[PDB]
Amino acid sequence: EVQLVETGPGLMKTSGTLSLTCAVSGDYVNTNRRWSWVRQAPGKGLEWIGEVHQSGRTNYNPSLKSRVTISVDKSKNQFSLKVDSVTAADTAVYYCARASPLKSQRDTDLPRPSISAEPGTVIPLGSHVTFVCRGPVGVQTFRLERERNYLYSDTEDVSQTSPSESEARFRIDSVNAGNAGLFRCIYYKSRKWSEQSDYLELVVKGEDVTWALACPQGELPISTDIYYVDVWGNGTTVTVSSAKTTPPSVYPLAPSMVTLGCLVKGYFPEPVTVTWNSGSLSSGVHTFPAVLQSDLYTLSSSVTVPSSTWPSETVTCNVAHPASSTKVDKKIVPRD
Amino acid sequence: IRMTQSPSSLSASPGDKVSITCRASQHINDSLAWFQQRPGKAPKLLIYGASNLHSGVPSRFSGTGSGTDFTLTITGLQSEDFATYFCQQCNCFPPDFGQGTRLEIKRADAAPTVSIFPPSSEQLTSGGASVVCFLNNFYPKDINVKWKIDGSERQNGVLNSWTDQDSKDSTYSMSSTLTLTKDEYERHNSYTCEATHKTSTSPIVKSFNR
Ligand SMILES: *[C@@H]1O[C@H](CO)[C@@H](O)[C@H](O)[C@H]1NC(C)=O
Repeated sequence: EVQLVETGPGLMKTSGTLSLTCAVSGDYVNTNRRWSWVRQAPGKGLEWIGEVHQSGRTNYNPSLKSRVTISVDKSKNQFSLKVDSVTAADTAVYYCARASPLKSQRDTDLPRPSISAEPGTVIPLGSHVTFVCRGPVGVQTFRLERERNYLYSDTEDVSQTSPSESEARFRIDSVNAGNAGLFRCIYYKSRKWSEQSDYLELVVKGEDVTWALACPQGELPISTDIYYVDVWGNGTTVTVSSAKTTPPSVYPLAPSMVTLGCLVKGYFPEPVTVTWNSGSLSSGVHTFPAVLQSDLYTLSSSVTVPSSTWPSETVTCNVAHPASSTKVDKKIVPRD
Repeated sequence: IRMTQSPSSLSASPGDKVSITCRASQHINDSLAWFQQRPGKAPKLLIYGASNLHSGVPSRFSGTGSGTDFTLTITGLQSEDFATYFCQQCNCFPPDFGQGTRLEIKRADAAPTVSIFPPSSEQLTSGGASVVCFLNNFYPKDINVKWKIDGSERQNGVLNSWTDQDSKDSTYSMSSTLTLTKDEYERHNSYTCEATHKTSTSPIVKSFNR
């Protein structure tokens, strides 16, 4: 089975550069996949960070693109993420993921081919572009075709890339206005021609400030295939703070059933482990999520016991802070 | 392209048939995926291409839609189905997620158990004074907390904390802390913690003097 493992720090100093790596198992990174990163703040939803394509091409969420760098190392079967000038706002659980061109199996003998463009579909004047036609294994000829002038180009330079797929590449060294248009793929296999692929628009952008354009402006697709995240890593929690290691201050909380508690104030960093009577009391406990009290953490933990057991028997809260290597016990004594 | 999921929260019980909506700001054909996220866990792909079930997902999960409106239907709910659900557009860059819909367990209404605690003698003999209040095991989620010092409302120095739906009794809990100096705390007598919740017209008041 396919596994993705995140690696990196837990803590990152404010205005620093966060560095994460994803180790891929049961697959090859050098395949038709989009190796991606997603992040989730402590109480928020999911935010798409960016992705890296087989061609080495990168796409990043505009919200934060300037601070983003996604790379891939085929030799080590891994991909990485670097984040510059990190602030408290960059606090989250970071996930590495695999995006795949999933297909509901409709055809098996001659499946409908796919058309892609590298580096993209919006090419500057005079620059190059390559179309990649994808089909099943055993194709003898691939054909690229133009809509407006209905010109075509055939190739027998076919190469197997996976146990199920095969491909051909068509390069235009220097694009002009008359090269822009709609392009498709069709292949010949076993005395038969396939169904033609979907069209893919190629635009050649002008060399001036005034140049401007079913996706948004310039947000033209680069493939007829839709990529979907089908595998997620379990995630790595990253905390961005200029704070120092600080052990907690443990304060007791005294008032048929009775609720007692403990206040765990001013520590850095999360987590803390709170137990009651060394785990013997567990059925009625509530430990609350920590809040940020001026760059230090604070939490409370409540315990509910019968009135017959307290103050007649001792109730103690056990507070452990692994980071500072501290382990404290606090007895709950009554008030008048 | 903005994705708008509705409702933000839905309450149901096991065995029930439910439906979640996802709306796109522009036509996106059938290029929509559904993800499932259980508390404490990593996401999981359920549905791709609006209507296609990913390999190994139960037939209870059904996805439907084209263009701008997309629906997720779970018929005959099981305990493991109470989770957060996100929809995602995958046609245009950036392929942005919806804000999520949390599916929670609809249990019987339950009032909060309110407890107030004065500063500890150890915290005080160090210059600090935190007044802690607990609002435990209440249903539904919607609750309002208020602090009163000598009959006067107080908002400054108040820090609140909410637990997720309890995995055992399906209730919710909340902790509110009013923090001040030993000097400031020693100038007043009456400290109140007031809880307003669906289960009562009159708020629950818990006080201490000195
Ligand atoms: C990921 O989380 C699941 C929890 O269901 C666990 O089974 C798995 O071992 C974890 N670790 C890895 C490396 O996937």
